[PDB]
Amino acid sequence: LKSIDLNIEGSKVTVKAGDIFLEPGLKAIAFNEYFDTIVNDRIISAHSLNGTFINLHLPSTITQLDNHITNYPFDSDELSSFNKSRQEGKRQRFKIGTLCIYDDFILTAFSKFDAQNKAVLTMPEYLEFLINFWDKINKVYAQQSVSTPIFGSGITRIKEHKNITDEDLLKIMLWTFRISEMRFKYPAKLTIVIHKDKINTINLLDIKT
Amino acid sequence: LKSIDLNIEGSKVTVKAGDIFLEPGLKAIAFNEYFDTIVNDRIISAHSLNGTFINLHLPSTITQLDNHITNYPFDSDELSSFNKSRQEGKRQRFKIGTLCIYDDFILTAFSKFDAQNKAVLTMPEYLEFLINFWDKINKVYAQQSVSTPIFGSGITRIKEHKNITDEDLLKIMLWTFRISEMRFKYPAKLTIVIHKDKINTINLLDIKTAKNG
Ligand SMILES: Nc1ncnc2c1ncn2[C@@H]1O[C@H](COP(=O)(O)OP(=O)(O)OC[C@H]2O[C@@H](n3ccnc3)[C@H](O)[C@@H]2O)[C@@H](O)[C@H]1O
Ligand SMILES: Nc1ncnc2c1ncn2[C@@H]1O[C@H](COP(=O)(O)OP(=O)(O)OC[C@H]2O[C@@H](n3ccnc3)[C@H](O)[C@@H]2O)[C@@H](O)[C@H]1O
Repeated sequence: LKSIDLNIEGSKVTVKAGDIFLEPGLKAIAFNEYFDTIVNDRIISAHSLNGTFINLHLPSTITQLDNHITNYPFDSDELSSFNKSRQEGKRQRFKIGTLCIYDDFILTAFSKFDAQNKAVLTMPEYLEFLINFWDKINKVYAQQSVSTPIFGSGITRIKEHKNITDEDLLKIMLWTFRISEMRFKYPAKLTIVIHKDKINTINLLDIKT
Repeated sequence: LKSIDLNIEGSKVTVKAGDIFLEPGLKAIAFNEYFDTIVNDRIISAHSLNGTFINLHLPSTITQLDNHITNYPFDSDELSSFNKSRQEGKRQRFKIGTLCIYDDFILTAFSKFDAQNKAVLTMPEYLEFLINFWDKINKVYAQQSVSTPIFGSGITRIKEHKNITDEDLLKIMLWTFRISEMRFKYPAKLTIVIHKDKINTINLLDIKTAKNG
């Protein structure tokens, strides 16, 4: 599958097949509303990018990742509620779309956590995430390369849209980025990375044309 | 071009120039989070459709509209907070997208109210309104005609997007309607009405492309 370059209001967006961990430069990884780091059968799934990052791709150790999040200078505006009775995992919730920068990784609070489904969003929350994320990346990383996977196409359950396709999520990513970037003179330089294992599942012809 | 029919995932959506008040059938009108009805220089503007509705197009009187809202069977999950201290206007807030049906009008809680800016939304709240509104309309008014104006293209200030174009809001309406309707076997039959005075600011051929998402 050949990379495609889209002209979106003067700005180039690239959609390519590959492996997010091989991208040079900033790489976005979806964490949850707690920035959880425990990978097991109850909290973060090793089948997710959040889990694969922790298991196989950290800058150093889990301890150092935990300390980085604990000591990170979050704005007070980014703190949401505190979940005092949570029996396992972290307790501070963060507002959807919040970033935590760690070397060449943009960690972001993407899904909300639920015991049974682990990763849930409503469709309005999915759109809120995207606008908040794109607005932050276009402010802080103007004119810089940022690579992202297709948000929401893993284990996340988007309420009432359980079988939304990867292609439809990619289209939502593209028009929400267009909305965000239209108010910035110099947006981020976005690349969306489709996992090579899923390339023939995604019909890119709608996107390309 | 004054009118186009779009095939959005198997369902016809019409976009046309016209006057919402002449539509036969259900007509959506954007009210605010309180369903306010006072039209003056402080609360609802007569320049808005909310105001033109109240001033010129009610089923009967303002008193009967107020009673209708007061006695309406809202569900518990549609209530937001109560603004005990508000000095003018209604005090019960409703969740964005809440509907109040009144004869052939779908009144909906669209913008949030600010003393100074009067009508405000963030862009996430605008998208949440649209998804919530289309989901409600597609559930309750499946296979029925529903006409809407271009939401947000009047006096509403969408934070950080003060000059977003009517065409871009129309495309957002179409993209979000497609997302909503893709989960319903029989969606509402949507018509979006562009005011005859603004049709030349919208290229309906550009608009056709949004049927693909
Ligand atoms: N190397 C690689 N290169 C490029 N693409 C890759 C890839 N490997 C996989 N893909 C694909 O990328 C897309 C996104 O995958 P993710 O797994 O990020 O799913 P997503 O639904 O966005 O988020 C999951 C949410 O669940 C939370 N959670 C809760 C419990 N455990 C996790 C998380 O904290 C998060 O919030 C999918 O298409 C994956 O195949
Ligand atoms: N006959 C007609 N046929 C068809 N199109 C017509 C039309 N006449 C006007 N148009 C156009 O329709 C679009 C939408 O117009 P609206 O005025 O509804 O603007 P909107 O920004 O969506 O909402 C305003 C929000 O401010 C709140 N508010 C606060 C104080 N006063 C009001 C309200 O409660 C609401 O929440 C614009 O393009 C109008 O030209």
